[PDB]
Amino acid sequence: HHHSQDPMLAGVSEYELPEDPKWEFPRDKLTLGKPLGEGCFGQVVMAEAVGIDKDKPKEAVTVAVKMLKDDATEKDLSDLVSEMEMMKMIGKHKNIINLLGACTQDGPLYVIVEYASKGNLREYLRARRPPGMEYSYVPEEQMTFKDLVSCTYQLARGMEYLASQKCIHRDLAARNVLVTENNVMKIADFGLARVINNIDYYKKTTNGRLPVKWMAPEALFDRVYTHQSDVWSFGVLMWEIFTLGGSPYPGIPVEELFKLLKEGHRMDKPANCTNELYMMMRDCWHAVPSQRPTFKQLVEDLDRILTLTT
Ligand SMILES: *CCC(=O)N1CC[C@H](n2nc(C#Cc3cc(OC)cc(OC)c3)c3c(N)ncnc32)C1
Repeated sequence: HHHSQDPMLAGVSEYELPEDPKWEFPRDKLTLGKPLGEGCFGQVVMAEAVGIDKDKPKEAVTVAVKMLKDDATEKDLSDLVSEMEMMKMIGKHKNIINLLGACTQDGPLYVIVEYASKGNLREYLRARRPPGMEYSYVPEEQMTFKDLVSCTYQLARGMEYLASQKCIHRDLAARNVLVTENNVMKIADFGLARVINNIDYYKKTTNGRLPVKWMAPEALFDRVYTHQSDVWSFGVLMWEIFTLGGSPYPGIPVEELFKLLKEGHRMDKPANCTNELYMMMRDCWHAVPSQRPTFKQLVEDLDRILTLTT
């Protein structure tokens, strides 16, 4: 209840955006809270939004608010506005992080999206590992095989939707998946139409990730990003899930990786994986993009296995 809720006027604010009343959320009903992790494009913070849910208009809801740093550039603003406008176009699905609203007027740009209490899939899985795997300080919340299949099936449904809405993710991985209070799998950073300079697929990111380990060959060499290149990434995502937060091509330097994939070597079958499920992973990792399965096929396959295990 500080000066984040206090309106900004004409003659102080640095930029003016256009308002869409359908999407606009009033600043005085938004209460900014604890910041959610460092890194990625801009800042994300927890907040309480009163009446953001039209199914409970008098009830305050916990939301995540994406915003710009105080040293952000004209392009950083443009890139955030484009991400917002693309999420409006792509529309809503259960298994993606959804645009709830925006504060575009009377101060800095806030983009309000669904809050996921259980955090990202990697940290969610690692925490819910059984005894016998690397863990550090709930037994009821421990994962079963059915839960790993269910989790995979949900993310396939999500990607089927994004793909049907002409959306190419380009960075599908466990770190860009979030898990809600009711264990719903939601895909994140899917709106990013961002162009990047200063590329380095050898140097590790802030939290030690090498995003090249999720990239399809044609995405690396030719910078060709399609729905089929997303399917390769979904393959590596499947590995992450069935290793319960396993780091792909573990201990393999980036140089060796390119040579390894060229020679036709892929990652080994995880312990918790079935032969049927591993053949799905290996189908995703076909060198030829057109020989990979579509997300429509992955959903139908995973729906079949999920009804069987149950
Ligand atoms: C950006 C820093 C980061 O990666 N975090 C991971 C965990 C934590 N965290 N981030 C989000 C988010 C988000 C988000 C924002 C936008 O802005 C338009 C779009 C989007 O999908 C397209 C996703 C978190 C949420 N929602 N809940 C909990 N932790 C979150 C920081």
